[PDB]
Amino acid sequence: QLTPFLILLRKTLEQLQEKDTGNIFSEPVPLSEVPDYLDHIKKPMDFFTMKQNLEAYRYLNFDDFEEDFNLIVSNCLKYNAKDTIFYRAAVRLREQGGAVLRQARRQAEKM
Ligand SMILES: CC(C)Cc1ccc(S(=O)(=O)Nc2cc3c(cc2N2CCCC2)n(C)c(=O)c(=O)n3C)cc1
Repeated sequence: QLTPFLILLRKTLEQLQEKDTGNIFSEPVPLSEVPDYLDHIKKPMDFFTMKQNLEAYRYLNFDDFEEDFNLIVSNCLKYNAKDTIFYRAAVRLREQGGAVLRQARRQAEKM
C-alpha cells in the first residue's frame, strides 16, 4: 500500500494543485459544456483523474506521472485559442508546475 514513492507522488500532486490557484485543472473539462472537446483531445487529463490513477497504482515511475501532468497542459494549449485565460493559465502551470516536478524528480531519483 504505502510506499515512499507513492507518498512522494501524493506530495507532488498536492504541490501542483497548489499552483492551479483557480482550480481550473482540478476536475475533468466538463464534456457537457464543450461537446466538441473529444474531437480534438484524445486523452483528457486533470488533477482529480491523476489522483485516481495514483491511488490505483497506475504510476510506477516518475516519468508516467509527469506524462499525465504534461497532458493537462498540452491538452489545454491545444484546445484553446492563445488569447484566453485557459491558454494563459496552462502556460503558467507549465512554468510553475515544471519547477515543482524538477525538485520532486530529484527525490524520486534517490529511491
Ligand atoms: C472565461 C473562462 C475562464 C470562464 C469559463 C468558461 C467556461 C467554463 S466551463 O464550464 O466550460 N468549464 C471549464 C472548461 C474548460 C476548462 C476548465 C473548465 N472549468 C471547470 C471548472 C473550472 C473551470 N479547461 C481547463 C480547459 O482547458 C478548457 O478547454 N475548458 C473548455 C468555465 C469558466
